[PDB]
Amino acid sequence: DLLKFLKAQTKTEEFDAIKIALASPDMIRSWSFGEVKKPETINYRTFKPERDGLFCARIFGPVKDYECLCGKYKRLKHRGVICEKCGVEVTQTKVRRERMGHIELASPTAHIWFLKSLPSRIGLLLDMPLRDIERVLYFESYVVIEGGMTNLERQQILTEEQYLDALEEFGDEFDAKMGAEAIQALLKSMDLEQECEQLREELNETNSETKRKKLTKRIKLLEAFVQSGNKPEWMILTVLPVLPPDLRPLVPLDGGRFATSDLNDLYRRVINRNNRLKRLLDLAAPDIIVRNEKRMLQEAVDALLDNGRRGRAITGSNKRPLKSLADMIKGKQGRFRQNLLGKRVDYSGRSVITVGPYLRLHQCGLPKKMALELFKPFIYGKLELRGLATTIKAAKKMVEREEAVVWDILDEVIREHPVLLNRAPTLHRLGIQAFEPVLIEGKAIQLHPLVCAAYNADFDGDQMAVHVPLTLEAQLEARALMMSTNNILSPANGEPIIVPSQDVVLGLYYMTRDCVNAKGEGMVLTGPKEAERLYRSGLASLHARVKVRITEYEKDANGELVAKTSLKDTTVGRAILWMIVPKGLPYSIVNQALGKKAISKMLNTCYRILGLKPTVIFADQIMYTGFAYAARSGASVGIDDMVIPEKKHEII
Amino acid sequence: GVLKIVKVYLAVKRRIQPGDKMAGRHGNKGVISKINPIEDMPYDENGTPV
Amino acid sequence: VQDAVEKIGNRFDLVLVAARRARQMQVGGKDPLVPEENDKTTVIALREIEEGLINNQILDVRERQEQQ
Amino acid sequence: SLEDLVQNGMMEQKEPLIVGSRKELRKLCEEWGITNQRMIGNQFSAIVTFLKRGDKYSMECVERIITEAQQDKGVTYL
Amino acid sequence: IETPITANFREGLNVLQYFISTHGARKGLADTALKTANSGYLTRRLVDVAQDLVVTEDDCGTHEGIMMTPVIEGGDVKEPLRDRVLGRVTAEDVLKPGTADILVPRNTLLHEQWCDLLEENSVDAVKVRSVVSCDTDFGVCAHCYGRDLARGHIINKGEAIGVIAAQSIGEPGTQLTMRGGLPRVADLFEARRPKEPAILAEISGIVSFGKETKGKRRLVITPVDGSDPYEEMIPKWRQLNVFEGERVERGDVISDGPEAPHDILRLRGVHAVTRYIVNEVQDVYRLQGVKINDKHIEVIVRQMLRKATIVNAGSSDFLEGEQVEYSRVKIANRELEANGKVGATYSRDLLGITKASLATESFISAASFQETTRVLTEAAVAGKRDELRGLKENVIVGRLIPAGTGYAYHQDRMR
Amino acid sequence: HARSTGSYSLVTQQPLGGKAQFGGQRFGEMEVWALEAYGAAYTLQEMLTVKSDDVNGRTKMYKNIVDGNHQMEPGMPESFNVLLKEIRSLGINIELEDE
Amino acid sequence: GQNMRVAFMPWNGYNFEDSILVSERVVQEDRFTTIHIQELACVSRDTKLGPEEITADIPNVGEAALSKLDESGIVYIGAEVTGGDILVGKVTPKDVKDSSLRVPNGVSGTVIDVQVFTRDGVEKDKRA
Repeated sequence: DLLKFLKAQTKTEEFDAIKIALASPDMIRSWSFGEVKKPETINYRTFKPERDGLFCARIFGPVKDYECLCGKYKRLKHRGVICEKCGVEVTQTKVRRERMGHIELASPTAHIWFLKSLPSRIGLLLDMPLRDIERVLYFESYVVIEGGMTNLERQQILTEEQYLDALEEFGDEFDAKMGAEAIQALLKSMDLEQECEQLREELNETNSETKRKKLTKRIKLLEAFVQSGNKPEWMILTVLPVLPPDLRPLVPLDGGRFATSDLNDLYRRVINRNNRLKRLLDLAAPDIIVRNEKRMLQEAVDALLDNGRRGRAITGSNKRPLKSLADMIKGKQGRFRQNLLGKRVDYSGRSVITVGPYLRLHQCGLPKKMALELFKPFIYGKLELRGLATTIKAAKKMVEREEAVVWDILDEVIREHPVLLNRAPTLHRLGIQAFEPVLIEGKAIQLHPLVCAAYNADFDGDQMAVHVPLTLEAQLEARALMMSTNNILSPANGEPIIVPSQDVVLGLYYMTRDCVNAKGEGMVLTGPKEAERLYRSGLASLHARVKVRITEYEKDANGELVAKTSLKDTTVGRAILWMIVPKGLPYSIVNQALGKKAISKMLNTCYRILGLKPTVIFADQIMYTGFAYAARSGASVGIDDMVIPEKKHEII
Repeated sequence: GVLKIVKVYLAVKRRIQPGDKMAGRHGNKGVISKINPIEDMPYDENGTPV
Repeated sequence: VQDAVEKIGNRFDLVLVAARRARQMQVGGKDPLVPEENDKTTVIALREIEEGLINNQILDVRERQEQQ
Repeated sequence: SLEDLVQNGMMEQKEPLIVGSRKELRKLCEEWGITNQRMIGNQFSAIVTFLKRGDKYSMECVERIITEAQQDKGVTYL
Repeated sequence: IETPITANFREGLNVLQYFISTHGARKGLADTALKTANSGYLTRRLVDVAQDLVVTEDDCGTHEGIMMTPVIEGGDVKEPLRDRVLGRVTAEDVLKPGTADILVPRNTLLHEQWCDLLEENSVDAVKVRSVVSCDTDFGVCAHCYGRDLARGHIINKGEAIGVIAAQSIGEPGTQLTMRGGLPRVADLFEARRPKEPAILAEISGIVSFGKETKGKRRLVITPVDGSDPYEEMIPKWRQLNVFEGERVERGDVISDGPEAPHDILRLRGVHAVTRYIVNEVQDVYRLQGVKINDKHIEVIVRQMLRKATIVNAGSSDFLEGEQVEYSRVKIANRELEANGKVGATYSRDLLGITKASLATESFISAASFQETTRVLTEAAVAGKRDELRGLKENVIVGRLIPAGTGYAYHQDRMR
Repeated sequence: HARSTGSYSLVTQQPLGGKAQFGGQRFGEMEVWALEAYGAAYTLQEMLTVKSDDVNGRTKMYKNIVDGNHQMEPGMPESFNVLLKEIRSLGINIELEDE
Repeated sequence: GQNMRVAFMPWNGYNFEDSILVSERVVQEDRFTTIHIQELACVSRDTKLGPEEITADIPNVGEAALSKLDESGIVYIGAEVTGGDILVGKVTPKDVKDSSLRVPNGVSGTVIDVQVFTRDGVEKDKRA
C-alpha cells in the first residue's frame, strides 16, 4: 500500500486541472523545509541570515550560489551537498529563494477568510450568529461544546460567569470553553453524514415552504462540504508555513538595515509572540496569561494574514497599514491583472513604416541597422557556427565591427527567417502580420503595397512593432499561422482583403481606356507579345482598339483550361492586360474598360477559381503592372482641368 | 547637495533621410519615401531634371 | 498551402507535426528528408509535408524503430 | 549580462519538482480503502514529500494522514 | 442656410461662404475626435466576454438549425438568403424547390456550388444547422457550426471562432458609430428592457379586456386553454391595435412599443430572440454599411445564453428556478437520464453579455473579471478544483491556451 | 526603436519599450487580444514568459539559442511555480492534478 | 519653405499614397539638412560619502576614452565624442566608484560646449 501511490504519482506533465484546497498540518509540514526558531530573518551583525530566521538559509536553502554557509565547501563541484559544518546545500542561491519553512502553531487559528468573508464559511457551517462565533473565537464568549449530564447544549454561546457557575454546578458533566479550538472540534464533531441525514429527514418533515427550503439548502451545503472532502477540522490553521527567505526577503537596504515587505515584519512579530507563548507553555503560565498570549499570537497571525480586513491594520513606523500577503495577491498587484494589463516586450522594435513598393507580398523591408539590433544573438550563434566567433564578447565586437562578413552572415540568417511584425491599432487580427524579412540598408520599415488597410494604418508615419519568432514552432507559425498570404479574405466578411485601388486602379483604367481613331485602330495582333511590341515600340497607342487572337484557356468540366483561341476586337491596353490575365479567366472578364470594382471582381474570381496561390501570384503581377501602366500613363491634374460649368452663372 | 553643474550641449547635424516626415502649404503632408537617382527624375523638354 | 493543409488536415496539426519534423531534422540532426536547397530545417520539413515525405504516424514509426 | 550569465553559470539549477495524480490514484484508493477523493488531492503531494523524506516523523505523519483518509467520506475523482 | 454657395472650390470661396462651410468642417473634425474613443471600450467588453470561448466539436447532428430565409423589407428583397447561407451546414435534407427531391442533404456544408444550385432552385427558406443549436456541449460542432470562411474549409478543433467573431464585431465596430449605433449595440448586448414595452398577452388564450385599472386598463386574458385568465395594467395611453374576444398566443403583441430581451426569450423563445437581435444588428449595419456574417451574432448569443432557469429540477440535486449553466444543466440532465433519474425542465432566459463577462464558471476568470479579492477568498474557502477549460485562464496559468496548437498539444498529451 | 534583448524592469522583469530603453513595444492587453484573435500559441507563450520575464529563463535561453535551440520546455511558465510557493507559504497545499 | 519645381503625377508606385519623391541631388545638396543641439548637463552632486567627483581621474578607464575630455575631464570644445564614450569624467566614492557622466549611447559627435556651473561656494576649473 501507498508504494504504488508513487505510480499514482504521475510523471512531470501538464495538470489538466488545478487542485486548490486547505493544506492539512502534515500538508504544510511537507510543504515546508524546516521549523523556524528566530524572528530575525538576517543577523544584523553578521550581514547574514539569522540562525532559524526568516532568511535562515540552512532552513531556507543555499545562501550562496554554489558556496557553503560554513564555507567548508564551495564551487559547482559540490552543488546540493549537505555539510555538517554547514547544514546547508550548494545548489543555486535561489535555493534560499526555494526551500520554505514552517511554524507549528500551538493553537490552530481559523482562516481569516473562513469567518471574515461574509457569509462566514465556518459560520455557515456552524449556522451561528456572527458576534457569538467571533466572541467564541476571540476568546470573548464561552461555548458549551456539549452539556452532557449538565443542561448545557452543543456549540451553544454562553457567558464567562455562566460558564464558571455551570462548571461549579456540573463538575465534569458539560463541555464548554471560550476560544476557536471549540469551533474546530465542533467541525471535527460535526457528523456531516448524520447532520445531512437529519437535515434531509427534517426537510422531508418540513412541509412549510420556508422550512423545507431552508433544510434543503442546508443539506445541499453539507453535501457540497462533504463532496469537497476538505477536512472541516482543517478550517483552523495549526501551523504557519513560511515564504522562502527570498520570497519574503529582508533586503539589506541602504545603511545596513534590512528592507522587507511589511508581511515580513508581521511574521517577525508573530514569531516573537509565538516564542513567548511557547515559553509560557514551557513555563506553565497562569491561564489568564496563557489566554492573553494565545489571543496575541492569534491576532499576530490574523494581521500577518490580512491586515485591516480583521481588526486594525498594524501601522508601522511610517504609520501605513501593514502589507499583508493578501495584499500581494490583492488586485492588479496580484500578478493576474496588472501584468495582463501591459507588458512591453523584447525581440521587437518600433520604426516608421515605409511603403516598400518593390517587395513581394512575402517580402519585408527590414531596417538593416534595426535588423542588426535584432538577430544580434542569432548573429553571434551564426558566427560561432561560422566558427569565426570564439568568444561571445568577440562576437559582440565583430557585430560592432559590423563586418561585411557579419553583414553577409546576416544576409544568410535573414534567408526565409521571417519574424513577427505588427502595425497599430489592434483593430482586426490582420493588423499584425509577419513577412519574409529582407534587410534594407537603413532605418525605414518598407512595406508591401496592398498590406495598407490590413495593417490598420496609413503611410502617415506609423511606427511598427516587429517581434522576433526565434522559435522553430514560432517560425512554422510565421509560415502557417502568420502567413500573410494565408490572410487573403476578410476574416469578418469573407471578402477579398486586398482589392485594388488608386494608383494601381489608375493604371488599370488607363490601360482600359480606349481611343477612337487611335494610333493604328483596327489592326491584328497575334497575341500579347505582338501588342507588347507595337505599343512598347510606340507603333500604336495603348488606348487603341484592335482585334487579337485570344487563346481562352478555360477550365473544363475536369477543370482543364480548355483554350478557345480567337481573334477578338479589343483594346491594345486590354490586349496587354490579357497577358497578365491568367489562363482560366474569360477574355470578356477583361475585354472591357475595367476599374477598381472590376479589378476586385476579377480578384474575387481568382480567389474562387485560381484558389489561393495562383490568385496571389496574379495579384502581385497585377500590382506591378498597375504601377507600371500608371507611371507610363503620364497623366497629371491641371488647375485648368477644373472646367467650371458654362451656364453655371445662368443657373445662379 | 550639488557641488558643480557642467552643462554640455550636444550639437549633432541632422541630415535628411528617406522616411522623414515632410509637408507642404496646401495641406500636402507626407513621408520621405526615397532619394531617387538623378536619372530617375523625369526630364523636361528643356532637359530640366525635376 | 491548401494542398499542404489537405495533406495535414488541420492547420494547427500541420504546424505541430512540422515542428516535430524540423526539430528532428536540425535539432535532432535528422538528414533532410528531401533536397536541402539551403533552406531552413523548418522549410525542409515544410517541403517534406508538402510532398508527404513526413507523416505523424511515420514519425512515430521512425521513433519506435530508433528506440531499438 | 545575459550572455555573461549564459557563459558564466556553472549551476543551472534545472527546474522545480511537480506532481501528477488521478487514475492510478483510484487504484491506490482501492488499495487504501479510502472512499473520499479530497485526500487524493492535497495529500498526494504531501505524501510524496514525506516519502522522499521517509523520516520517523515523516513516516508517522504519512501514516496518520492515511488513517484519516481511510476513516470516512466518499468522493471519487472524475 | 438657404443661401447657396454657387461658387466652386477651384473657383474660389466667398468669405461669407468660407465662414459658412467652416462650421460644418469643424463639426466633422470634432465628431471624428469624439468617435475615436468608444469602439475600443466596446471591443474590450466583447473580448473580455469571449475570454474563455473555444470551439472543439465537429458533429452536432441536432436536426434543429437556422431555418433561414432571405430578408425582405416593404415587399422588396433586402438581403439574399444565399449570401446569408454560405459557410453553413444544413439542419435537414433541403428538398428541391417544390419537389420532394432533396436539393441539399442534411448537415450538408454550404458549397458555393450548392449556393449556385440553390439559386437555380430559387428557394426561400432553408434549415441550416447553427452553432446556437450546435449539439456540441462545449464549443460549436461543425455539423452545426457550418464552415470556417477565414480558411474557406471547416474550422479546426481549437479554432476560437468566439474571438474571431469578437474581432469581427470590434473592427466593424471601430468603423461603426455609437449613435442606435454602438449604444444600441451595447444595450442589446447589455439586454436592457424596452422603454415602452409593447403590451403582449402573458400566455395564449381568449384575449379580453379586464376591469380597467387606474390609468392602466386591464386586459383579462381569458386563457382559452383554461389557465388563469391574466388581468393586466395596460396604460390607456397605449393604443390597442387588437380587439377584445380574440385568441392570442404566448407573446402576441397587443399594443405597440419596443420589445424586451427576457420578454422575447420567455414568450417568443430563444431561437427567435436571436433572430430578432441579429435582424436588428443587421439593419443598423446596413444603414452603416458594415457587412459581417450573422455567425458573429450567433457566437455572441451562444456565449450569452449560457444560463437558463430550471423550470422543474426533477430528481436533480439542483432546485426549481436555479438558473445556472444551461450546458451544466444539459450535462446533469443526461447524467440523470443515464441512471434514470428525472431530468430538470429548464427555461432559457435572456441576460446581458456584460453580466456574462462579469460572472464566469472558471474561478480565476471571474476573479480577474471582477471582485478579485472577494472571489479569491470565496474560491479559497470553496477549494473548487480548477480545470482551466477557458483561454484567458490558460493565459493566467502559463500553460498554453488549448486553441488550435494548444488543442493539438493537449490531444498529444492525451496520446 | 529596436530591441532584441535589452533592459527589463528590475521590479517587473518585463521588457521596456523603444531603442532608447532598448525595449520593444508593449504587448499590453489589446495586442494580446489580437494575438489570441490570430492564435500564436507558443509565440504568445514565449512573448509572455521567455520574451517577457524569464530571468534565469533568459540565461538558459541565451545558452540554448546559443545552440540555436529554437524550441522550449513549455507550460505553466514558472509564475505558476511562484504562485504555488506563495500559496504553500499561505498554508494552501495544491496538486498539479494530472488527469 | 523651399520652392521646389515638382509635378503631380505617380511614378511606378513609388509616389502614391502621398509618398515623397525626392531628387537625390537635393540630398547631396542637403537642401533640407539640419542640426540637433541637445544639452547634456553633468551635476557634481554633493553625495554623502563625498560629492560626485567630476574629475579626469577615472579608474578602470582607458586613456583613449579620455581623449575627447580635457585635462579637467572636460570634453574639448568640438571634441569628437562617441555613443557611450566618457565625455565628462565623474566619480563617486566606492575607494572611488567611477561616476563618469559618459556621453549617451547612440550619441556621438562634436562636443560643442561645456557650461560648468560650479555650486555657489564651489571653485571653478581652469576650463570654467
